Amino acid sequence: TMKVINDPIHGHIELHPLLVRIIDTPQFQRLRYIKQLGGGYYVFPGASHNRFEHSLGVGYLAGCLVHALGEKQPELQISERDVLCVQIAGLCRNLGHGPFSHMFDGRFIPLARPEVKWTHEQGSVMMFEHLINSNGIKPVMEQYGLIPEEDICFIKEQIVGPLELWPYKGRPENKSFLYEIVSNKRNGIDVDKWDYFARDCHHLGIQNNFDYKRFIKFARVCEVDNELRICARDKEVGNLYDMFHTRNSLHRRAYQHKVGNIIDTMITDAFLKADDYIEITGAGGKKYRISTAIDDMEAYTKLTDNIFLEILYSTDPKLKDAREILKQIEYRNLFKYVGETQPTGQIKIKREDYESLPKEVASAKPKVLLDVKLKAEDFIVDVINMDYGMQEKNPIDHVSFYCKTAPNRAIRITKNQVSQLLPEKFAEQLIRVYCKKVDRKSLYAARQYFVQWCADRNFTKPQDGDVIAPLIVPQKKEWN
Amino acid sequence: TMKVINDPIHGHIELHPLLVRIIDTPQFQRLRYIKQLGGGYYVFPGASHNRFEHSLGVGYLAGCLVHALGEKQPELQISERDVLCVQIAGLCRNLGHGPFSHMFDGRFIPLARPEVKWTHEQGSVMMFEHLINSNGIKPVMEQYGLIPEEDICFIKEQIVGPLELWPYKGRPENKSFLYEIVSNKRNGIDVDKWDYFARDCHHLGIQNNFDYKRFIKFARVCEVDNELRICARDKEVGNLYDMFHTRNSLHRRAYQHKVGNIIDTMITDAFLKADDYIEITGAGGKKYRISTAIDDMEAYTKLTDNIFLEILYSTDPKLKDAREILKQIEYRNLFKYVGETQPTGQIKIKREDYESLPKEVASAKPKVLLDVKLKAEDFIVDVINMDYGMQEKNPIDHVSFYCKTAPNRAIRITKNQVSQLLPEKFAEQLIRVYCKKVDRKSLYAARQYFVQWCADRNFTKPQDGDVIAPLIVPQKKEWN
Amino acid sequence: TMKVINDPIHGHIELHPLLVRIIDTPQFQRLRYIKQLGGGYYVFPGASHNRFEHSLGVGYLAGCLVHALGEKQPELQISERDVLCVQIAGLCRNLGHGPFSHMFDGRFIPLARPEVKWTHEQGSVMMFEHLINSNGIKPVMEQYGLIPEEDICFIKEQIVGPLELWPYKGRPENKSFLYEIVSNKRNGIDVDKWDYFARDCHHLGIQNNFDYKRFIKFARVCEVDNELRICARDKEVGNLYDMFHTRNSLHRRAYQHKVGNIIDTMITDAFLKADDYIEITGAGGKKYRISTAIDDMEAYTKLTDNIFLEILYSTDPKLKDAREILKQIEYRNLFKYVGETQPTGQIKIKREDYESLPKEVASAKPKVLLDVKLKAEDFIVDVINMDYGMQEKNPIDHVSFYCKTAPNRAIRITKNQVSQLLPEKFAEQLIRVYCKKVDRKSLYAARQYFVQWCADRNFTKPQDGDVIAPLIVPQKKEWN
Amino acid sequence: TMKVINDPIHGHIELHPLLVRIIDTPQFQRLRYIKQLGGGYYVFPGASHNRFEHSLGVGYLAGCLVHALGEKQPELQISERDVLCVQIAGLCRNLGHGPFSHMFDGRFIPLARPEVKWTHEQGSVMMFEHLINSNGIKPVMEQYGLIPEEDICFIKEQIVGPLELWPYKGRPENKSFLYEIVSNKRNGIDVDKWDYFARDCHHLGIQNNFDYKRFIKFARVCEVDNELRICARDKEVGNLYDMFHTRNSLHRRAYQHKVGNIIDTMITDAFLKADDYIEITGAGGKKYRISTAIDDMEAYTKLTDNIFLEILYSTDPKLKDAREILKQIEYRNLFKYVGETQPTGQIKIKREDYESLPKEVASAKPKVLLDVKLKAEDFIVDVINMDYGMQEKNPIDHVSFYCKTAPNRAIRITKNQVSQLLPEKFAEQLIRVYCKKVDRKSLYAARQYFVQWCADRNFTKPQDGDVIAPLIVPQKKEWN
Ligand SMILES: Nc1nc2c(ncn2[C@H]2C[C@H](O)[C@@H](COP(=O)(O)OP(=O)(O)OP(=O)(O)O)O2)c(=O)[nH]1
Ligand SMILES: Nc1nc2c(ncn2[C@H]2C[C@H](O)[C@@H](COP(=O)(O)OP(=O)(O)OP(=O)(O)O)O2)c(=O)[nH]1
Ligand SMILES: Nc1nc2c(ncn2[C@H]2C[C@H](O)[C@@H](COP(=O)(O)OP(=O)(O)OP(=O)(O)O)O2)c(=O)[nH]1
Ligand SMILES: Nc1nc2c(ncn2[C@H]2C[C@H](O)[C@@H](COP(=O)(O)OP(=O)(O)OP(=O)(O)O)O2)c(=O)[nH]1
Ligand SMILES: [Mg+2]
Ligand SMILES: [Mg+2]
Ligand SMILES: [Mg+2]
Ligand SMILES: [Mg+2]
Repeated sequence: TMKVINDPIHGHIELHPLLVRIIDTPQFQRLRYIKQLGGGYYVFPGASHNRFEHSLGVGYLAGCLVHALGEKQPELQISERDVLCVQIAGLCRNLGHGPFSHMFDGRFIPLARPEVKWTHEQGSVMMFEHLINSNGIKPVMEQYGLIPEEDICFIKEQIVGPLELWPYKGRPENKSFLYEIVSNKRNGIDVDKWDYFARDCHHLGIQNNFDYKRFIKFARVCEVDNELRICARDKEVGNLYDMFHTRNSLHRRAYQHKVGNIIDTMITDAFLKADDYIEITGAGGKKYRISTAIDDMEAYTKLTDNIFLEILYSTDPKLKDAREILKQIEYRNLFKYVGETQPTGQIKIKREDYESLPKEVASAKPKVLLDVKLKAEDFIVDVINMDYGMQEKNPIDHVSFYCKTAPNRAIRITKNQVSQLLPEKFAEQLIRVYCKKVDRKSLYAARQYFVQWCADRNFTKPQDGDVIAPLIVPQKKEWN
Repeated sequence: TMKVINDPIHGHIELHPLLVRIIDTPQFQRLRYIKQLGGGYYVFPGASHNRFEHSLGVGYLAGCLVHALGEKQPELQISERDVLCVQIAGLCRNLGHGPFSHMFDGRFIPLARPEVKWTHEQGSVMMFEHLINSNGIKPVMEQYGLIPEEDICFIKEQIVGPLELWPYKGRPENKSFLYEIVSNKRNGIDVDKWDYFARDCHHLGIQNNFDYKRFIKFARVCEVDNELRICARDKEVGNLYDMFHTRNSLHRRAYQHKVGNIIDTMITDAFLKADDYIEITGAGGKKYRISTAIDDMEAYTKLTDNIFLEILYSTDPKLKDAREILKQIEYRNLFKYVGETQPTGQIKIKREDYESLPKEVASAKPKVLLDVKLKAEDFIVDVINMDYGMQEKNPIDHVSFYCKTAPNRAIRITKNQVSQLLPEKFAEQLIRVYCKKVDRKSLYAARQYFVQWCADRNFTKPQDGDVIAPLIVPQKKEWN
Repeated sequence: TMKVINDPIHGHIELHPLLVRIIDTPQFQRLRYIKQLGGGYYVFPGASHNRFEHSLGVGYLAGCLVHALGEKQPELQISERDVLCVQIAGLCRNLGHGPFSHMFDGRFIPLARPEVKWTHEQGSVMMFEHLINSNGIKPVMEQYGLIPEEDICFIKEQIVGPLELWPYKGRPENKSFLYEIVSNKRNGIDVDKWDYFARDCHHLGIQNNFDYKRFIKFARVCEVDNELRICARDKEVGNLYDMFHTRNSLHRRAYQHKVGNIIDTMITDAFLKADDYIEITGAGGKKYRISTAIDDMEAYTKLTDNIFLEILYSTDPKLKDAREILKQIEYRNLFKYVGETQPTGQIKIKREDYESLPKEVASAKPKVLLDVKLKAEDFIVDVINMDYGMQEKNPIDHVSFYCKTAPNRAIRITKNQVSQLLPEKFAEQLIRVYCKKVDRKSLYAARQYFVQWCADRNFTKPQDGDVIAPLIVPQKKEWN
Repeated sequence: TMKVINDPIHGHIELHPLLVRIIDTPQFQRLRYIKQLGGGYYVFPGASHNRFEHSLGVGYLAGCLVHALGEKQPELQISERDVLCVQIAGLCRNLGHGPFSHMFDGRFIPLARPEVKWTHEQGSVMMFEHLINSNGIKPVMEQYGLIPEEDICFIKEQIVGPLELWPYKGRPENKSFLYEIVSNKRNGIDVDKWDYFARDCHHLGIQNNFDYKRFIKFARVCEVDNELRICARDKEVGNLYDMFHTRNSLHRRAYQHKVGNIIDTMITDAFLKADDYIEITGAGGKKYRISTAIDDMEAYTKLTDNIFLEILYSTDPKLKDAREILKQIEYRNLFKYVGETQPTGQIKIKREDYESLPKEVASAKPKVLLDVKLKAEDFIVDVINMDYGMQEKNPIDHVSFYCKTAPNRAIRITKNQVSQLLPEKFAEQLIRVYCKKVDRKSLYAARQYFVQWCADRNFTKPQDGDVIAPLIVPQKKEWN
């Protein structure tokens, strides 16, 4: 009442007792045991940080922004009840994360449970509900002036969007700007991003191109289309674009690091192999698989990065195959990266097609002499979609600006007004190919398959293609 | 033996005694009295740093890179003599800078001496010669194993390019890579840039996305077209593009800051007004103007940021007009910024046309009722060319890469291979308009003139145009 | 060739392949799963870093120092074989650490196994041997020019001192300075400290008073008493004292943080409760307790922070008591801190007396009316010894200096020469008292017991004593 | 409304328009032309920062603390008028500084004008009055709710203490805590210190021992002796001591750097030589010396670091001696540092003492064979007093603390309660000796004079004494 926590990114963070009550629960504390960057820690030893510290940061920044708007614009009638709700959403948006974070909902669940559609945000809402009910938080909310029925809705809406005009039941259109702060559905500019840019750079040893503190200073609320929305100062438009650039740097350099991804792939492989044999106790003593733990929050509370070690230390013969894979990670005996390429023209690769791609690479017949012949099962093909968070769309088209001369009047800024250099399209795809067989002979073969395949599909020439496949590259005139 | 200097960017820098001898001279120490960012200090109070500290940083980094290549590749046969020559060029490349740095050669000299063609690099070569001769350095160079005739040529060549087939007399083609380090004519990737990105961000409070230390680690020398050149690792290509992005961020945010530029303009105005009256004593007691001090290095040694204060504290009635302008800077009564716009389509603006542009803006007739009428003299129009340092050209097309699989074999990477998102053209122009009359009524008028002019010229719509000129904007269809 | 690892403290670290081979093993990778600061992470959310990253840092710095001495002093005849051996010791010095680091050897093992005398360094030597033998490293050592018999001895000796005139068989007296780098028995000034000062501050959000990079620049090897030792430049003496100040600041603020220590205590409690029931498989399928895992390295490889979760998620009724304690940690239902005090005059507290101390506090009869009566079992008393690493001794008396005027002649600098302000003794004791019963009534009682006990024992007055025990404090004249 | 300034230490600083009006004046802007660390810049190239940026930082922090207290304790009845007054005092505390900062009032004025007693704080008060009157600020103060008569008094009192039972007319005793923030007379803990610790380390490349942000969080106002005073939390006592430690590190390492001080001395020498010949115009066209410029604020406004260059570029024969000294600085031909020593026992050196000391060193007869004989005029002796800002006194004895258990009740914490290690006395004296004759023969002689003198006076043995005076050191038994 009220507690101070020291954060290496933000310094000294003040937390309201209600917030601290939420934090001090198994459901929140679970976050301590999940790595923010998953397998990236294996590539970047600095990235040891967990979801928990990030969540504090997100909660803190959400507080900063909402308070700043209140001081600048008292007419907005922001209340402490409003501030706490926004901060709670900030703290709890990452609650739903599974072991190794994005690996879990990004790779494992889709392969393990194709029938189901699941996301960590869906998990965060379920976990939040479980957190409140199991630990008697509603009385505490009431004690500090929150109205649980309205406010819990409001918190969940911030995390996951409308639960099903104005589509939100948590707050009226008058308070629309509040929905922008923690997870920005409209344009993706939100405090969650700011904390992780700063936190990940700090731990990775990389550097950030976006200043979040500056953005808060120049933020204003203006009426847009009978909605009150956060508006950025016109000057700051370049800085917004920088934010997205920074995001893409990080994703290319770290989140989508080629080796880091392969490790995530291998961990997923082990999980699939262990999935039937692992048993996690849920509410009522019911037993769940790693894949089905998402169905019961009590089970899910106990599901964390720890599973990795549980599998690794297991003596059970049923788990032997899963155990071997993790062991290969420890020895650094990884699947081998062959190459990266890009689709040409307007072509994009559909999700359905992903399964067929390894077969496609094996099918290519390079015009070369090969000692050994690879198989579709031997290859791994990873497709990565890089974008400004709106897929093809430009997020800044969806941002609102104001000018120094008339702060109250919102305006729109087109891409042409900022720069002619900026891209026509804001999304592109990367294709990475790996070979499961690591022998020198197998690797040489894989390169030939890969470069031929790139040529066959009219994909962009690999950068090292001249060196890895000198015989294959001359055949394609376009490559020269 | 070695002196150690502590640098906030680089930590502890070791300097060879020969280097220290060069540093401890009037000509080098002059750099202490010239602000790195000129008028930017008035916008950014952190940017108090001077050319001197930057030069040390450049010298140090040059040493780092050349040493690294020597340790990695002893076959290159790099010698200490080579190392010292590269470092001396690094230290002395900024020697030529005038008061307020780029303002002096960027703005003042062109207006004061249109007939002459001058650059600070020209000045650095002249100043270096003067430094060596006045302080008896050549014996010291010999004492440490340098051959002055060959080496002084080599140093000057690094600073300013060939002094007029291999075009350099300082070193043979086998040593070509050395010419890449301090000033890179071919692609602009050099240590001078790296130090200032780091140093300027540190002092400004901004942050950058280029890691120079990483670049050194991955640098290699490979044969390219019967030349030995520094080559980047293929992976690092994204980081190279990031370096240029970072450079553009800095330029937009700081080097070309709208208010900082206006102050530079005002300072230049004062210099022009004072130019006839100020006298600087040169060799033999000859007297020079601020504008002609570049002709005599002895005069130029004494020409620094100090001139600004000399004018400001002057009691001479002849200097009164110049003095007033500087006084207005102190009071913060500055010329007022009206707007920024961009040319469209094919159109580009030639240097010769610059004089014409203020008259053009006055000539526009808005079609809105105006209390007051402005004149060409009233306006200032500043044209800024933003590029990747190669004008229209893409610098990465002029970079050489190597691959992990064959470190010795250099390769070329096209833009398509890196990204589809990257720009088709790498240069653009910004037009900024300022009004000399600062009253509210004049400022309103200037905006109308400006927006109408943009419409007339088919320039891009100003971002705040709707707010500043609501009546003018509807007329242009293209702006809707 | 060399692998590069990016470290947020050190930037880009180059690792020799022999080093990488050692790193990529279960035994080394185990370090990924042990928190550097143990329970401190629960107090400091930034301190998520593990032993693994710290070990890389130690290895890197060891390399730096040895290389620097080689470059500065070729006459020392340092070899690559020497460099690799020093680096291997640096990397493997932390190999022996148990779950939660110092908690394990600091608290758990002494309570669980009073008969045995054990330290993590002893463990590191055993683990290193196990690592080499299990993974066939000796051939690899031979391949890179190491002599395993001589060099393995050398490595172990650096870690743990002489394995039992010159007492070391790993290297002769001419190479004595090498033994100073990784673990300094004489002074405690070593690279292991430097990395953790920088790494812990970075993660904790604290700041560091010692510059290790500067120290390396000014380090020299000189003959001292017929031994070659690393010597500091005379100027740097103040910085050395600062290093120790920094160490103390960290220890009081973070390593010995009152809440962090209590968490470590609780975790230890849980371990003791679980010890009989947990079974860890060792070599030959033998089964070990948490306490006995140190006897078998195969068992020990699998013993990590993971145990904490294993206990927490356990359904076994035998583990219920242990499980509850960890659950209380999650809810933040911790033992409560009562006060800190210091012994006065001659007095110091012997290790044997520690068992007695809780009873002593319960025995005190404060002159205040108490509704509830506490028992010896209710109290926890923690005795912490704070010193400059030499107990009562001043470490700088055991440092050798050289002067700019004669860099080869070692000299000695007394405390009086540096400062009159420096402490007469370099060691002191802190006593912290906690209450296991957390109710408000119990806590009030515990404070009265504690302050009375301080008065009885003639200990220093608690800082908050006037407020927590207003009735007790007037009785002691010395306090009033 | 608010202007935003970007500060590398503090990030984005909001400034009230009233504050901006004050800032945008010749009197404030003058601070841009005075180096914070004076001659230190010549030793540390990073330390290019000026008083101006520091002042903004002080103003900003003052605002932070006063706002924080208001939010935490509304009962205090702090008003915007109060906040602005405190900020104005923060901004203007450094207004009085002369060229090269402490050199000017520390060295030059005492030598030039021994009759007068002057400090920069006196200057700041005079300058502030001049700033307000010349630029018509009072109406602006009135416009924003200040009462000039009361508030100007309040501002001056904060800067310089009582202008002549409650001694202040600017605010009543209930508002006593406000006087603590900008300049703390009673204990020296104030925002001015916090900004410079952070700013100087950042520029220097050194690092901080004190967290100011944390201190603000834990600051509270409590009644002490019928006064309301800022009180620190009991826990933070160690950190307070650390703040003073940090201050001493900086002073020994940088502010009192031996070479930096000598440069300051040389600059002072030049000033004294130039003093009669330089003329600075004052109000009404009156002419002043450098030494008498402090008498007229109009003259003083134009007196800055620029003077150094004015002397250096002067052609006047009268200035030739002054000019030569500055030229010697450029060439790095400095007076040579001989040694440092300390007085022993109770002995202390009085200010009157200083003039005699060079003669005393010349008088010593080492009786070692000497080629040359030095004279009193040849030596320079610099006496430096290092303390916790209270001379002999412990500042923490003059701090007030509160406890978590009773936040409203202030308490006192004695040195014995924090640590037994802390010193009994908090002040010590350093004596540095320099020789004006730089030749090798002269330098050897000076060392002998110096070490003999240390022996004669029973001063502490110099650290390098054994090496510099091997014959002299054996004579003193106490040293051996
Ligand atoms: N930077 C810094 N952080 C600290 C220091 N001491 C503690 N911390 C960190 C640890 C926590 O994340 C945060 C708050 O810790 P505290 O020690 O102030 O809280 P604690 O609950 O132990 O004390 P309290 O309950 O108020 O008596 O600050 C310090 O001296 N410096
Ligand atoms: N600071 C920084 N670190 C990076 C970047 N990319 C990777 N790293 C880190 C991750 C690793 O700790 C270390 C080396 O990563 P690399 O991708 O350069 O090595 P990798 O083995 O993946 O590639 P290679 O075997 O050289 O093809 O540097 C980057 O752009 N910036
Ligand atoms: N978990 C935990 N860690 C501690 C404690 N005391 C110190 N540490 C941490 C601080 C450093 O990050 C690390 C240093 O341990 P090492 O075995 O590497 O060095 P050593 O034990 O010699 O510590 P020292 O040299 O005295 O700092 O241990 C403690 O009570 N608990
Ligand atoms: N970190 C950072 N600082 C900036 C940037 N642009 C400007 N600054 C600094 C320079 C100043 O100290 C401060 C404010 O400069 P601005 O350009 O934001 O204000 P200005 O008065 O020029 O614009 P205004 O009159 O409000 O339209 O922030 C930026 O993009 N990043
Ligand atoms: Mg020196
Ligand atoms: Mg690799
Ligand atoms: Mg402005
Ligand atoms: Mg002070």
